[PDB]
Amino acid sequence: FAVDAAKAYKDYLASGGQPITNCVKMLCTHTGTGQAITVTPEANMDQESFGGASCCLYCRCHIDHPNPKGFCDLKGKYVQIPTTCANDPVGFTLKNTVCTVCGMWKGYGCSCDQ
Amino acid sequence: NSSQAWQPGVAMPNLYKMQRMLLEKCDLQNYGDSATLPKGIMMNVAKYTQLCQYLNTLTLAVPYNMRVIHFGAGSDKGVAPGTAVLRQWLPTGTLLVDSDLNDFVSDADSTLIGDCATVHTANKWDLIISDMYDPKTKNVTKENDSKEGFFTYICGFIQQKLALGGSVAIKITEHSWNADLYKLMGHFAWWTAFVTNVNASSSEAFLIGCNYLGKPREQIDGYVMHANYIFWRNTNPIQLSSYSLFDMSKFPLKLRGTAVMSLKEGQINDMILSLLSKGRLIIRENNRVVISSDVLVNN
RNA sequence: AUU
Ligand SMILES: Nc1ncnc2c1ncn2[C@@H]1O[C@H](CSCC[C@H](N)C(=O)O)[C@@H](O)[C@H]1O
Ligand SMILES: OC[C@@]1(O)OC[C@@H](O)[C@@H](O)[C@@H]1O
Ligand SMILES: OC[C@H]1O[C@H](O)[C@H](O)[C@@H](O)[C@@H]1O
Ligand SMILES: OC[C@H]1O[C@H](O)[C@H](O)[C@@H](O)[C@@H]1O
Ligand SMILES: [Cl-]
Ligand SMILES: [Mg+2]
Ligand SMILES: [Mg+2]
Ligand SMILES: [Zn+2]
Ligand SMILES: [Zn+2]
Repeated sequence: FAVDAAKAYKDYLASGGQPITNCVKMLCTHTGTGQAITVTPEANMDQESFGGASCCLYCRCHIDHPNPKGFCDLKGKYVQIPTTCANDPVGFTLKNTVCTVCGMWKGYGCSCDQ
Repeated sequence: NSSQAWQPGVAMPNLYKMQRMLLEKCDLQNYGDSATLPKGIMMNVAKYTQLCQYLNTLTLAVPYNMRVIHFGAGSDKGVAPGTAVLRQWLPTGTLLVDSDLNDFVSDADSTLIGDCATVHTANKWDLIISDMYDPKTKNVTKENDSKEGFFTYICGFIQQKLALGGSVAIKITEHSWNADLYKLMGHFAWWTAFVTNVNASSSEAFLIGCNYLGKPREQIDGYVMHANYIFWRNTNPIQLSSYSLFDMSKFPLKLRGTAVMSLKEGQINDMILSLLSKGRLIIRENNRVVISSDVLVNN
């Protein structure tokens, strides 16, 4: 047995649940690379940058990270969230994947397919 | 519309520091007024951004592999907005440790949870930031005297664990202050009390010590200096302003690559003191960073 | 003090 926090949060949102609040939005130029997870805020004109740990479901719920060493890919970094989805950064990082080639979010910046 | 409105905040002017005022009640003309911040920005992201923008104007030592410790980094939100801003401001790779009495989610390299008096470090630090405030300070039932608690720990931590050439930013308010901390400001090449423009409706200020000398360059009476600070705040209303938050193009702390060397107490001559005073030298060992929190065991 |  193991608790499935990711599925629980997705089911909560589908039921009309209020997104996790207090994700830490940073002040930045909005002239950044637009990559998904960076060492410093890299929001472009279509994104908001947030402190990574505050957007991590596992960090915020105080639960183990889902991988052998329990490593967090967000803590200590900055996550770029499309402005249209900035109302729920935890849900966005949980439901989306980063392109291992260009570093952009698949469907929100990655143009490797074209 | 005031010229100081485009700055990140206001520093206590030199002539106010030279007075001998008696302590009076703080009575700000705009006390408690709320600032209009950029959409979705937290007060402490705005406040720490303005503190860092002001620290950018000073002669901070910025060595490679800089070490920074942040006390009072937690919040009632369960996250660390100030730590997130410090992480953004400091050069990539800077070691950042944060701490708080209560558990919280942090972007720091390492977080210690417990009373700051339980925190021990084998290493010295290049920058100490404190935003600690004791909630009991709100219960004012007697004359406003110098406070002990975490301030006692901070004065000892600065004297034992701050590298020569290092700097500090320690938050104070009308009632949250310590006379020995003001006295220690005289052990730096320069010091001030800095008020952020976004929280100018508060008696809050950051006591900034720039370039630690490890010895008094001037004798400061802390009771008199806090009275001088309150007199300055009572006679100089500051207009709330978020103007500086809109231009982040020059925000990151410049990597100066400041020299780090280990010198015994006796090799610190006037030539070394001059380099320390100009932000061109950090004196400390460069051993591995090891920290711990003492745990009291009970049934 | 955590607007
Ligand atoms: N003795 C002590 N040791 C450690 N932390 C203390 C303390 N006294 C007060 N504090 C902490 O000081 C903090 C003040 S609120 C700090 C806000 C935070 N800097 C931010 O970025 O939002 C509280 O979290 C409180 O727990
Ligand atoms: O977590 C998302 C967010 O928009 O929720 C409401 C407020 O807490 C904001 O500061 C926060 O960024
Ligand atoms: O660490 C954060 C907590 O401690 C602080 O002292 C505050 O009084 C409290 O509101 C907050 O929840
Ligand atoms: O709301 C009071 C003031 O707060 C904000 O910080 C703004 O800089 C200013 O435009 C506004 O008038
Ligand atoms: Cl300076
Ligand atoms: Mg609040
Ligand atoms: Mg305020
Ligand atoms: Zn995490
Ligand atoms: Zn791609």
